[PDB]
Amino acid sequence: ASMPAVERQLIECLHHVIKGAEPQQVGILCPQDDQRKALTEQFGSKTATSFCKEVDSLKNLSNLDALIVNQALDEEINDSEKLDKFITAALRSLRTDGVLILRQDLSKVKEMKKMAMLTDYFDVFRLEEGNGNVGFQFYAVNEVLDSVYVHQNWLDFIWTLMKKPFPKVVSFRDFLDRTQYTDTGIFAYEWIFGNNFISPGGWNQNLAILKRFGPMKTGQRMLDIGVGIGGGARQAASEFGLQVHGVDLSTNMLAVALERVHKEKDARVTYAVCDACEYEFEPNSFDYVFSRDCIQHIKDTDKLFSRIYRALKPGGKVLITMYGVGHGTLSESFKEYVSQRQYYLKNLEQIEEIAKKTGFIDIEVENMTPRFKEILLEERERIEQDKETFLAKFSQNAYDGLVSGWKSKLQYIADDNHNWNFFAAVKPQ
Ligand SMILES: Nc1ncnc2c1ncn2[C@@H]1O[C@H](CSCC[C@H](N)C(=O)O)[C@@H](O)[C@H]1O
Ligand SMILES: CNCCOP(=O)(O)O
Repeated sequence: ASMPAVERQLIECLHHVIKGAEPQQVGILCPQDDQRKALTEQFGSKTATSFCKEVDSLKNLSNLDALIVNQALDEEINDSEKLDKFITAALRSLRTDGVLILRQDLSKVKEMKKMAMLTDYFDVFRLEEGNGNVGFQFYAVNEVLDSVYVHQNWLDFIWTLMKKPFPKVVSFRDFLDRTQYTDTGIFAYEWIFGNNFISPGGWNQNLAILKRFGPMKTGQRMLDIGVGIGGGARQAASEFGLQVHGVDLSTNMLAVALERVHKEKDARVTYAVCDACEYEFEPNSFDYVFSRDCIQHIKDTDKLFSRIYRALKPGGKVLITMYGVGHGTLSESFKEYVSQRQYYLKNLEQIEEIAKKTGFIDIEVENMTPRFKEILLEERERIEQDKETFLAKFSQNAYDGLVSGWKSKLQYIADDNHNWNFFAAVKPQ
C-alpha cells in the first residue's frame, strides 16, 4: 500500500547514475496503473515514455535509456526460468549504459537471503549480443523508504543496475562475499567479537569509540560506512537517538543487518548495498560519518576522504578506526596475511596527510594498538574457554582458524606490523 513518495524515490535512484540528464527514452513495466502514471508524470517533454503491464510486452521496447520495473516480478522471483526470460528481455530493451531501476518487495518472501541471492543472480547473468556478451553492472540496492516509515517494512528493495558489454576477473564485492565474509565467516566472526559486531571489542568497545565524537544530539544524521551486520548502526540509534544510514558492499553482511532491523524494528536505521567510494551521497547532509574497521579494505583513501568531505555538513565530523601498518620490520607472515586479506594498510602519518589535502581541520590521530592487544587477549580467552559451545554451531576448521588468527595478530602486533588506528576530523565552518 504505497504512496507517491515511492515513485519519486525510484526516479531519484535513476538520477544517481544519470545525474543531471533527462532520459530520452524510458520504459515502464508496472502492472498497477496508478503507480505507473505517477512514474510517468515525473518526466518532462524531453522524455518519451513507453509502458507495459506484463513482461512479454518488453519485446515491444527497445533503445531505452532507462527501464523502470515496479512490483512486476512476483512470479519471476520464485521461478528461475521466468526470471531468465525477464533479465533477457530487460537487457534487449536497453541501450548499452542504459539503467534498470527494479523495485520489488521481498517482505512476503520468507527466505531472508533473497535480496542477496537476487543481486548475485543479476550480477552473473550474461546474454550474447553481437560478438560479445552483455549483462548488468551493479550500482546499488536501496530500501524503499516509504515502506520503512509507513509500513514498518525494511525489505522493500530497489536495485539500480546498468547494462554493460562483457568479454566471453573477480569483483571486489564478490571477493568479499566469497572469501572473508562468507556467511560462515560472518557468523564465526560475530561469535568472537560479540552479538551484531564484526569489530574488535564488540558492544562495549564500539560505545567507547562513539563517545569520542563528543556531544551528539537526538535526530542528528550519521552515515556508517562498512556497517557490516549492523550492530554499530543499531547502537548509535538506540544509545544516542541518531538517525543512521548504513552502507556496505557485502550483500552477505547486509542481508543479516536487514533481517535483524526488519524483525526488531527501529525507524532510525536504514541500509543500502553500495561501494562507499562510488555511491552518490547527498552533499552537505550528514552530521557525522563513522567508519569502524572498514577502510583497510579500501585502496583509494584519497577518493574516499573526498567523498566523506562532500557528504558532511559544514562543521560535521568524521571518525574512523582501521587496521593500519606500524613502523616495525614487516614479516613475511604478516605480508602474506595482508595479501590474502587484500588489505591496503596506511600509517597515521599517511592518513593525516590525506585528511589535510582533503580540507579537514581539527585532525586527531591515535595509535590504539595497545587497546587492540588487550582486546585480542580477552577475545581469545573467550573462544578458548567456550570451545564446546562453538563446536556445537560451527566446524572444527572454523574454530582452529579463529584461534590461529588471533594468535597470529598478537605476533603481528609484537613486531609492530599490525596497528589499530583512530582518526577524527571536522569539515570547516
Ligand atoms: N568500499 C566499501 N564500501 C562499503 N563497504 C565496504 C567497503 N569496503 C569494505 N566494506 C565493508 O566493511 C565491513 C567491514 S567489517 C566491520 C563492520 C561494522 N562496522 C562493525 O563494527 O561491526 C565489511 O562488511 C565490508 O563489506
Ligand atoms: C572487520 N575486521 C574483521 C576481522 O578481520 P581479521 O582480523 O580476521 O583480518
